[PDB]
Amino acid sequence: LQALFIWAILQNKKELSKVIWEQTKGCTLAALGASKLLKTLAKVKNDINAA
Amino acid sequence: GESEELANEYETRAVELFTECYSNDEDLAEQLLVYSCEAWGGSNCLELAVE
Repeated sequence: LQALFIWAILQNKKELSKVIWEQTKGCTLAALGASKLLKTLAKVKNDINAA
Repeated sequence: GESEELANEYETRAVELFTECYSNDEDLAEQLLVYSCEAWGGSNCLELAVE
């Protein structure tokens, strides 16, 4: 489930992510790891809309 | 006073429309920034923003 949460969270799906977040066991670890991945991918300079 | 208020209204309108045009597509919005309207006032969108 954490792998599918990474799948949905990378794609910027933003609403499938919460539905699958509610099913997860390690909830706060999932929220912190997703926050870290997205704060990294917000630094990529091309396609600033996705950023 | 009326012309100052109407100036603020249209500059807000230009900013808000161009951020939509850039958010939906980048390449065509950069096409828009450089065009001269076949002598609107004989100038450019970016040049009128500067002047």
